Amino acid sequence: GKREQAEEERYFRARAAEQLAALKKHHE
Amino acid sequence: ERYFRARAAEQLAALKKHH
Amino acid sequence: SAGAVRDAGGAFGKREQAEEERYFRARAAEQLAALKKHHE
Amino acid sequence: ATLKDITRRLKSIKNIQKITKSMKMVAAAKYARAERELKPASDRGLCGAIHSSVAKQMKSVGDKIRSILHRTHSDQFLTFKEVGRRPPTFGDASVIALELLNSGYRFRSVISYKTQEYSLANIIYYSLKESTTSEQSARMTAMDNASKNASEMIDKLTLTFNRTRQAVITKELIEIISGAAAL
Amino acid sequence: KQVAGTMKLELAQYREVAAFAQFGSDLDAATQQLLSRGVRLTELLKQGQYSPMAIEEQVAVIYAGVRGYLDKLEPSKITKFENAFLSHVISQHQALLGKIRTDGKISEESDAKLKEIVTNFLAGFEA
Amino acid sequence: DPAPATTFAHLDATTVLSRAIAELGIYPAVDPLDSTSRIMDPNIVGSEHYDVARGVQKILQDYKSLQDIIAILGMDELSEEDKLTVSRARKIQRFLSQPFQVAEVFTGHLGKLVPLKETIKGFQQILAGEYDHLPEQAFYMVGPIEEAVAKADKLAEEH
Amino acid sequence: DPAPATTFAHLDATTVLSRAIAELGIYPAVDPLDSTSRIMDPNIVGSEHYDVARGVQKILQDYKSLQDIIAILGMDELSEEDKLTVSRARKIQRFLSQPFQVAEVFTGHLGKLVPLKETIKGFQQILAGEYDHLPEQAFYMVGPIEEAVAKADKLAEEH
Amino acid sequence: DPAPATTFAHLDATTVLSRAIAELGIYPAVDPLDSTSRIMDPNIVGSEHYDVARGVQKILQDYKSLQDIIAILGMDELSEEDKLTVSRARKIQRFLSQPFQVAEVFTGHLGKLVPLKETIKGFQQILAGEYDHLPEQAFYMVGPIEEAVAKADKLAEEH
Repeated sequence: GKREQAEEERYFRARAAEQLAALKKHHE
Repeated sequence: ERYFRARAAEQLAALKKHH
Repeated sequence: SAGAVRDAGGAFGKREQAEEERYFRARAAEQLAALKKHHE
Repeated sequence: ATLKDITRRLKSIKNIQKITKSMKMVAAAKYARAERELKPASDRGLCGAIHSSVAKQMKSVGDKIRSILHRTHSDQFLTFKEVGRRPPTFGDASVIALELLNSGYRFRSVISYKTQEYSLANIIYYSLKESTTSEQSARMTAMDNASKNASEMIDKLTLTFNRTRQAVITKELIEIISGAAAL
Repeated sequence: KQVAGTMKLELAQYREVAAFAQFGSDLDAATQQLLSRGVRLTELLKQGQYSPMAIEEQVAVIYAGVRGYLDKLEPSKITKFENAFLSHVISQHQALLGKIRTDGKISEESDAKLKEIVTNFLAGFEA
Repeated sequence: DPAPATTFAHLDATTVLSRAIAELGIYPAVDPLDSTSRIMDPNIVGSEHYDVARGVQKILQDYKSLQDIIAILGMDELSEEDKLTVSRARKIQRFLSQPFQVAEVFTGHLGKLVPLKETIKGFQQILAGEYDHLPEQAFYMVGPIEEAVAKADKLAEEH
Repeated sequence: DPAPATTFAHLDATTVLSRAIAELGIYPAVDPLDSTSRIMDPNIVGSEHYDVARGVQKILQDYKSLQDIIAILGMDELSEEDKLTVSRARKIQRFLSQPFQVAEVFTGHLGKLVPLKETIKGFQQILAGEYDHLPEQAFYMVGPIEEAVAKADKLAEEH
Repeated sequence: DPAPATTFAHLDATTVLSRAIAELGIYPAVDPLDSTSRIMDPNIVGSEHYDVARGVQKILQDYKSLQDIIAILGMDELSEEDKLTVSRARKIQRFLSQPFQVAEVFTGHLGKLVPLKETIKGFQQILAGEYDHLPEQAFYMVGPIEEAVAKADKLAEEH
């Protein structure tokens, strides 16, 4: 399924953004 | 088409009152 | 057709079989406790 | 995969697709009932990330909430179950109040959401009603996505089915032609 | 045609709301009627082997189901109702069955006559 | 397949064995919704024999439809009515199994031989709802319905 | 499949007939979405034909999308911009219907032969919104756009 | 197919290049649950090599087993501990990718040449959970594990 990859990639793009937020605030 | 039955009836009544 | 999910033998089929097994294991324990009560 | 494996797999998802379509309209029916009762004023899953969103603010009612926090922090909070089937009426909502004082001791839209006796009975009734309309709207879209995601897998498997269907017809025929020529 | 035309439509409506009825507690009264007629008309389609009915006898058992005499009755008693109802109409109402075969249609008087037999038989069914 | 498919026309009674049933542990692994016979008729073998046999095939067929619903939801989300249907269905599946005298070394238990009327009455009590309190494990690999009740006494004392 | 696939190479158009359209009383039962043609190109049929055709194809695709929301959510959730396009689409798909000269012996309606120029001008005026005041019944089974106005008057002049 | 199927026996080490892996952007598109080797043995490569080798293939297999569940239901329906296994597998998939020397001409990125000991160390840290806080795209197209951590800091500077 293509929408399997759509939902999974969406989820981990959001969580990747959260991880980059924690990473940048920790970097400061 | 409940909604468009009401709308169509209101338009027919509008034309009747116009004429 | 009816019961086509378990016939396939995939993730949903095996997880469904495991779900039934868990539920009826718990209910089997509760029913054995009921037999303890009626016996005693 | 062989033609039979594609058939069994195709029949499997077609059922799940039709079953998820049923849960969309049942969620949509209870959604309508929930929104009417919310204008004046859980246990069952399959409703997006609502139960996790509740746990998001607590670290920083509903037996499903207990399951998440039981392994981590069990001794902190003081138990309720069977929540989701019917919206919480004032008669059933009063049982929550009885197990607090007399004891030993949010919906926005269809595709988005955010997390003394008589006064306390009002605030608990407000929170659960908002939670009821939130999960029905989420389960509606969750099962709607499940059916649409299932529809896409059926379409691609139907193409793979027809490719393998033709290949079997051609291969079996070549064996018969190979056999006849050798006579 | 007069009874099967309406029957075909109702069974078509029921089949769409088939998987929805299996798991669905909160349902309005409008769609509830479709589930009632649906399952009860399906019980009439059941038939014992080596027991072929006549055309005038078939219209009678469908007339009961399609006009809504079975709705209040339980689904399990539909098979029981058919056997009892069919034996009643064949024995004591040959004049009615004969008029449907001759005319080939439910006339103005035959419709009212058939309405009378089902209503009275339905009243005081179980024993 | 051509070979087995052609043979069906030559037979009166058939016993179709399924691997899916065998892999669970149900022996003999006889498919109840496939194995049929010409003598299965209320006029031939009596109405009591026919009605019970069809009743077993009815619940087992509906049990397949519920398994598709359980795969997405689970057992807990089902209604009170559907939970009981699955419970009776799983017990009937295991009561169809039986240990043989020829196959003692395979199973370990002694072989059995259930009479005719014991079989008709045995499954009738399960469908009626007279063994809801008992566990399904007691009906697995036993002779008549009496041994299922007798095995439940052993399982109670051991637990 | 080879048989149709080999035939598809030679086809310049398709005409899909759906029972879903026939059940809604819309004859001819031509599905406006699934029916297509190769010559639908601004270079071949002109810029005016292409845009009016693509306009009817767009509003019908949006109508079928918005109609799915009505069942699950409701009419109140749809905005005025959405309901405006829905009302125009219902008139459009009814104006696609046409009485034939062949079916004069059947029923009792006079057949119509609508020219190409009148068909383009007819649907173009509906998309602009020149006949929003008129009801949906006037567009059902008529030839040119003039008969839609004449029927609306004759219908409205009674009750 | 007969031609590739026969050659497998004549090879010591196999490298199965998948299209699905290539289309995702993972290059070189070597399938980690298909490629095999005969020298892959604790006696030859060492016990630490063999243990880390199976660990990558284990979590990749567990990640592949839950695809049907993620497709229909979603990531939210999965268990809390299963989310961790899916997260690392995707980071492992992307860390298996590598810039090539000859690919420089069209790719643009400089080619990498990772030593053996640094490779085993890199994947072992990801399996142990020493880089669960870092994003996935940091692992995509890098040499050793050290350059993956440095690449995450570069992405951290989008504010």
